[PDB]
Amino acid sequence: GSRARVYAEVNSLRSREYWDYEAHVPSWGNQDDYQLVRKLGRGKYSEVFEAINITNNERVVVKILKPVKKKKIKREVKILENLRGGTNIIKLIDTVKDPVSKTPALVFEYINNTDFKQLYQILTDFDIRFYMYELLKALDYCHSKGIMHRDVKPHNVMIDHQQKKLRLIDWGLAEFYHPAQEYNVRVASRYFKGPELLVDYQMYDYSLDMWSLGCMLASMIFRREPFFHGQDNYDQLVRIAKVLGTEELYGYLKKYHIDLDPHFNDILGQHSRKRWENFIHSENRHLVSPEALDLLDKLLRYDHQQRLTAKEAMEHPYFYPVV
Amino acid sequence: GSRARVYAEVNSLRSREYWDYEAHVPSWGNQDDYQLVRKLGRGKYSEVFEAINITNNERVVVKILKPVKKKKIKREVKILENLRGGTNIIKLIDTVKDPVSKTPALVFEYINNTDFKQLYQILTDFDIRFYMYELLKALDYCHSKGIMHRDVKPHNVMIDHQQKKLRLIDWGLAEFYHPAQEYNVRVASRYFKGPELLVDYQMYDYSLDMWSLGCMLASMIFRREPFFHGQDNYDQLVRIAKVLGTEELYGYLKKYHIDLDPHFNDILGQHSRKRWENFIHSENRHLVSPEALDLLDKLLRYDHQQRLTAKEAMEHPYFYPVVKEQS
Ligand SMILES: Nc1nc2c(ncn2[C@@H]2O[C@H](COP(=O)(O)OP(=O)(O)NP(=O)(O)O)[C@@H](O)[C@H]2O)c(=O)[nH]1
Ligand SMILES: [Mg+2]
Ligand SMILES: [Mg+2]
Ligand SMILES: [Mg+2]
Repeated sequence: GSRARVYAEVNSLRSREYWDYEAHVPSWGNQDDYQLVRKLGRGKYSEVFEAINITNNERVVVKILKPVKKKKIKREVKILENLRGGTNIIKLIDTVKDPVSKTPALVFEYINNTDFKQLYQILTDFDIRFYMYELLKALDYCHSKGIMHRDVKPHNVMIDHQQKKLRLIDWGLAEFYHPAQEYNVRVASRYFKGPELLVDYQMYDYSLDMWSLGCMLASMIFRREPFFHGQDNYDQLVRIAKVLGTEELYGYLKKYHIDLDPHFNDILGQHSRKRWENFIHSENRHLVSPEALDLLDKLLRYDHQQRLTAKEAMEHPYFYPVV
Repeated sequence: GSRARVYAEVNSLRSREYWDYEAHVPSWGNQDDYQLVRKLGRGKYSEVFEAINITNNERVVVKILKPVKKKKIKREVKILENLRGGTNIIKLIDTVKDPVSKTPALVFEYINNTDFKQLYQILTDFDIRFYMYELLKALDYCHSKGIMHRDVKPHNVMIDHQQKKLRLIDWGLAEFYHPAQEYNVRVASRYFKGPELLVDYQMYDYSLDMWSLGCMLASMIFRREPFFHGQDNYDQLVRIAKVLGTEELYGYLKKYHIDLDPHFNDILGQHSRKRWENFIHSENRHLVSPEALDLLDKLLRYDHQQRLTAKEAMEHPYFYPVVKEQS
């Protein structure tokens, strides 16, 4: 088995109503209070609009939830309510339904995001440190609140680059951490899935988010986006092993008594561990530093229990200029 | 427009007589060489008998072609001849007739089939992997020979479960693929019709057969047979949309400039894309694996161009247990 090194017991120390989301009962308002002005984006679970609340003329975001089970809606809503006011966590403002279709929708505060494909190519070293530190504040907060995000990726991190403002959004895959609990491995986007998910290890914890955050750090400093570009869920593990090494993979499997599906033995091959300096070239040298590589090496580890916690990462020398 | 991602130009690179089935000229022998031991079944243009060839004692199957337009007889014969020797394709032994009645018939190798209704209730995980891989060999072969089967379904897959033998049979609807050609959407059997057929998209290709093979895989691992059980061609699409989702369907229609029959507006509704894990329960858990669902997800897709090819499917980890034992 395995347990989180930090915040393991926090949910058991809280009232049951805090984490018993199935018992939560949203109050569904009328979406006709909201004028849908502009399509801001979309995801696997919703279409997202810039909206105006017609009663107070406040600009907001309305995420219309594609059909889905009520237990999943209760989970996302309760998590958002528990995290309301947390540093750099998107604020849930309202839960509404269209009066005719009855389709549910979540109303959030509005952030003027710059699309990451365009933003990431103009970031400086200092900018990357700044935004990674802001994202870490959000993750340490939710982890301290007993919640794993489970879908950390650039599309779920909103950044207003002119106001230096960041919000971690899209808590639809988030889940409460309880020690010993076995979780669904079908979470996160392929490129950001931790090795624990790709080898079907279900007793994971907040450290899954730190893998995803290291994936983002690597893409930002090295400019290879996504950094681990698997062609499918099996090749995803291969892409990781070609960097971290195969002997190190087997050591992790052995430690947690994980049986790797036999099909993997051929496609994995044998790969030495690579020095992170190997990914530096003329197009990214001005974003890479020894301190960035040290932090990266301590996040992208097979063993989830040895990865830095969010708070440990925040104390790393890479962030001294932004503390 | 649309084109097959593989084997698109193959027929143009062959002699015209390869695909110009209209000009094919069969050689019709005497059916008196074959004794008829038992009628096994019958289709729309057929009457099928387990038989023995008197000149060599070999057991065979005699399919008496009912009177159809001669052009469609030449198509099936010419396709069967081109696929002779192909892996897991039923072998055409001869083309025979009666001296005075002129009724044509085809002679095939015999297969001691177990009806899929009994068989599928006793297959193991490895057995499904094994038989689906053998069928993929037949589909990759025929696709590589420029041919779409267009009627893949359990009834046209013969499995000898004792000698572990599989043959893809009934080629009367198969056609030759030529890029840009628009084909009749009235092919396949309702439960195995790809979305392209149900929405009248005629510029389809070999990927049609891959939809049909995903339908078979789904029914074998989940034990919901047929997996998509429509009561007619309209409801067939509704059954698919209840699984793959409606916004996914409209994106596909929008990509290929497909406009729906107005009747669909009242029956399709709104459905989210379902996770394949939703279909697992205690009666099929022993046949489902993460690898099985990964492969299924990549076969049952609206966009025919995005489905895996036969060769791609053969490389999937779901078949790793099958590829290594055959080595
Ligand atoms: N400009 C702006 N865009 C937003 C805001 N919130 C969400 N979006 C856009 O709409 C996208 C979808 O929002 P999200 O909460 O992730 O919905 P989802 O269906 O859960 N997406 P996923 O597939 O990742 O699960 C986001 O990636 C983003 O581009 C916002 O506050 N401001
Ligand atoms: Mg998202
Ligand atoms: Mg989401
Ligand atoms: Mg038939």
